[PDB]
Amino acid sequence: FNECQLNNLNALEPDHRVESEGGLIETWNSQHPELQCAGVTVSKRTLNRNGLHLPSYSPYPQMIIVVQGKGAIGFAFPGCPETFDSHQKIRHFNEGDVLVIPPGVPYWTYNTGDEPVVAISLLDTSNFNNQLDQNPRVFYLAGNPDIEHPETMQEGGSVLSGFSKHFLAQSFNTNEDTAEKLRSPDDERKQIVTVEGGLSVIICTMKLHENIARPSRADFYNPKAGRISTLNSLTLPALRQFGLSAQYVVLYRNGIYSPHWNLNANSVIYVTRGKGRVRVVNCQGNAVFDGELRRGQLLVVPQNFVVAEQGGEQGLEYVVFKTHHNAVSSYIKDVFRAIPSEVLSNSYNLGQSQVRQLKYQGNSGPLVNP
Amino acid sequence: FNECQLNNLNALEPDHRVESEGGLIETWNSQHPELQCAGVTVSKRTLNRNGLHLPSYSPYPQMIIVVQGKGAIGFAFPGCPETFQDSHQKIRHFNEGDVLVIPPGVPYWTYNTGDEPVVAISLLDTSNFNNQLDQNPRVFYLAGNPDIEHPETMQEEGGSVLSGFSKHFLAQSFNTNEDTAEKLRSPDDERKQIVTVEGGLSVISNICTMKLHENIARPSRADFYNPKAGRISTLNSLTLPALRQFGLSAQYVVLYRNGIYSPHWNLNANSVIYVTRGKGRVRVVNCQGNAVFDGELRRGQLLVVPQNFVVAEQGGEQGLEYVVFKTHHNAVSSYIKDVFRAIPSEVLSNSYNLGQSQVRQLKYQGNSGPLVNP
Amino acid sequence: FNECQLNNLNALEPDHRVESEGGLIETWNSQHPELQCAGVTVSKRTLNRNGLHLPSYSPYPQMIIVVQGKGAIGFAFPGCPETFQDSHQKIRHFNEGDVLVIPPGVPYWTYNTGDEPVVAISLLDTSNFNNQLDQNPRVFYLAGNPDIEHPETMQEGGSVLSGFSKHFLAQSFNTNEDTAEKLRSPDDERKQIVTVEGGLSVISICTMKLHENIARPSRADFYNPKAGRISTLNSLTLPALRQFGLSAQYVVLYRNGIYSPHWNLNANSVIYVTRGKGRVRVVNCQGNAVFDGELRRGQLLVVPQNFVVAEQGGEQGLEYVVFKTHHNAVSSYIKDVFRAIPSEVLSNSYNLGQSQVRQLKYQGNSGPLVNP
Ligand SMILES: [Mg+2]
Ligand SMILES: [Mg+2]
Ligand SMILES: [Mg+2]
Repeated sequence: FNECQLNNLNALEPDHRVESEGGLIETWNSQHPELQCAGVTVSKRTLNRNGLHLPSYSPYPQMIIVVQGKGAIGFAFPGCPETFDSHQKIRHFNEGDVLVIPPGVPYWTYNTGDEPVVAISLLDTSNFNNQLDQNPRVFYLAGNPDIEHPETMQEGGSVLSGFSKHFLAQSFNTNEDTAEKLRSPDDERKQIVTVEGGLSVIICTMKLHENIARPSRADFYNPKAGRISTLNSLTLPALRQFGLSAQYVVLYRNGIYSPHWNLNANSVIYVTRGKGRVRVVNCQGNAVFDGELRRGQLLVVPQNFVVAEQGGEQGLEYVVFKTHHNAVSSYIKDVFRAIPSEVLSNSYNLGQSQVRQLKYQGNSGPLVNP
Repeated sequence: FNECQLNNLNALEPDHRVESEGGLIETWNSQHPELQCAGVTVSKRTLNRNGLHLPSYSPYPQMIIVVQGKGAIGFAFPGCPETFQDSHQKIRHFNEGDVLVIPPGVPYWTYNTGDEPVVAISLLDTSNFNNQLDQNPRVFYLAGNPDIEHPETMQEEGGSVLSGFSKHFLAQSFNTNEDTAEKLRSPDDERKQIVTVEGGLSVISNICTMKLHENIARPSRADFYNPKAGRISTLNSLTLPALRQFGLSAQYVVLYRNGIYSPHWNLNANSVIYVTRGKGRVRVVNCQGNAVFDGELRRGQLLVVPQNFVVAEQGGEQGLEYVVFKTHHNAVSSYIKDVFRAIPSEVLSNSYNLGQSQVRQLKYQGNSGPLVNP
Repeated sequence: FNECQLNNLNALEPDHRVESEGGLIETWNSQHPELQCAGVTVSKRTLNRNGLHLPSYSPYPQMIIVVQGKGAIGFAFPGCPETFQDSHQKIRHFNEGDVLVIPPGVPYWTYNTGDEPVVAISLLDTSNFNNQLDQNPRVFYLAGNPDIEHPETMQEGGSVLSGFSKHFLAQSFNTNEDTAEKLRSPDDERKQIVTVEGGLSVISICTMKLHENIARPSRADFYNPKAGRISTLNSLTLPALRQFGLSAQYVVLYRNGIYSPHWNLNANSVIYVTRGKGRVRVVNCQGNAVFDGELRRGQLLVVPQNFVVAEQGGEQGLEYVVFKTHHNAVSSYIKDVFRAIPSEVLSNSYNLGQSQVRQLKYQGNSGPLVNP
């Protein structure tokens, strides 16, 4: 309605968390005007030593970024035979890798590393495919799930824990003892759990995998300000159907990201490692958000809103979740070399010496080092 | 303004009904929370012997399944010739078991060519991206003085689109006298939207050629078959391409004695259920785990199954045969039985607490089909 | 809340104006029930002699029709080959009668190259699924200090540069602070439309065509020597429009001529009378007339989707523009249908005989344009 008529943005932090015998789940309230406008909601899910996230799915696509830690995920796709014990061709993800969890598709993840895996997943709760509502939803196939988004309700069992065990028994062609097992009416290990001892194993082919970190195929490289890598439907076609792309901006010492904006896409920045200055301006040239942003914090970017950032004394590296398979952007210092001189003159009231300046002066990169 | 955020679902039956000369129109209110979460409404239509349904068009598509009866139907596609001595457009014939797709904005008339009354359940996809108006259902009649089918959209008068135009401007627009054009306002017709054509029509008695209808009933089914619980037929885009432009689909399911429809859910679509024949148990479980609906469901009722919600059905001693509307040209669903045999063995034993023995029992036991029997 | 169950529709009038040093900008309030059911809003822009509209951009696409004057428009498409001491992108000239389309987030600037004011009708497709903000319209100026063009959301207005600081800004571009400070336009009164004393000696995806003329009878598909003609510009003509879901159709209706009752199957429609006057009739699904009355040269009329619209020209004809929210809006007229429905049908339908039936099916000559 007016979801974006916001005259002030925040660097929001998780408003909910759930303890677990396997890991930890931190969620960002979905009702914050910031996330309300962009029509999304993020969730920081962490996997302790040998963490195993029990299967579940959502009525909306999920773009997840593994910043710290590594592991292995498994999809439960329909039809596709369990070519990989009859299990689907399981997948192993690494740090800096990007994945897009299809809607209504149950998924399970296991930590195959020493360091606790920390991942950030963008819940496109306003996506095309989602035909329910804004309020996020998670349907777990197992375990006794502990509410991750209390806003939805304002107990909690899996989907199997809703049918009388006699029914499942007949359905699965088994006894009732095993039936109750599926109902998990007793278990109290919450969402994530740890696999003791270890774990064996040591369209259908639409590579839903892609590492964004790989500093090989970026876009701009300025060894005094940093670089920025983008991921979209071009390299990762799959994204096309879920309409979501991301970028991993890295700002060196005082490195600056020229005032840029997003044409056809909202943005939500996530500070991974670092601390820096960030400014966002709307129509009336207002500084809707002019402050510091560092690790853990999240910042929304209202589509055409203009934003610029500079790495702090410690530096600044983050990831941006945009809502469009092929999100485009442009930095003001580029528009200049696009608009004719005489137009720039009559616009800012500058002689041709200053106009001939802004253009040919500087480099062809939004990454500037003061 | 919370839509699908619901803890309980109510099986619904016709709210309003139109009693016309040669037909009947029963419509379910769109203001029903269960339907609102689906963004659709339904309209049961019954064409009495020799009954004709006055032409009309809606700002959104419609998926209709003729359950009982037969007849002829023709659309008024602009830009299409009268190719198929009269001068009409290639008229199409429909029989029970056929799924009809009425495009948005396109006028259409239907006629019952049989002796028994025709019965079809039209799923009004008002929340389609084609309707640029609003949520409420709208029908524009070209003739007669009909009764408001969906009186909720009004919250009682009516008339064809022409009843608004004066015979003057009308007689002039269509270059005709003040008599013909005068009747074109139908200031007479008490017959309403559906009229009895005593005697019948001698005529019978790509956008133009695109196959819109198809049969979903006939045992030509090739989806899932269990000759102990039933069978399931599907009609998506892959079969009826025309659906893509309208983003819809529907399934036909038959559950024999003790027919059990193992737990399944729709990966990307709101499911509306209408029972054509039968009476059984229907369970719907959301995310919290609890059941938003558990009870008996008899023929003639309607039920909504919100997208990712998990549902399961079982037919009584008399079986269970019903039609299911799915808002998506390619609604994809899956059953838990296929999930277990999809996730690594040791991944299940750590979840619901099981062991290699009983775990290998759920992966290799029973019929690979979702239709099970006790 | 229901937004299209409009009881009575009226003729929208520009209820606002932004006086600019080198021009003027008008806008139809975006709160009108009629304009809301269509999910749009129009903005009448005028560029006096040597008038120049400062660069800007909206999160939604825009379709404009030049109803007066000539000039030039320039875009700043990200990542393009500046084919042309001075390097700028591809400038594009435009005469009157041309229909322009502005991609969202794309900065554009228009300069009047003639002496007579340049007037254009801008359609702000705010309801487009390309605008992930809200319904409220928004303009992002890359320069000057613009006033509020849409106050229905402000209840001053610098540029996206005034938001930054002359310091950081000076750094982000590498230049003295005297430069960057001006890049904020602190003491600028000229507004969004300025005058270029002496004109510009310059004027005298980066491919896809954006504008195309409409007025020309070449794009006409319905000509009635005694009632006027109709010109259509849609997806198949301008492929680019496919990505913005917008179609333009010009209507030339001579005196006493008529546009037989018809309707749009898949789209809303905003009508703007560029010249003439006449009578307009719009019937809703309830078989009633939501709108009925005179329509002069300078008014806006909303025509909901499936609604049936019929209008007869006036003494001095009636040339109006049509904005259809669909890259290829498909319309059809009642008569064209009577020539497609079996002979026996129309019969029992309205109660006619083989005479009156064959009357319409025959007498009704194939053509939406009728000259009574
Ligand atoms: Mg950024
Ligand atoms: Mg079902
Ligand atoms: Mg018109």
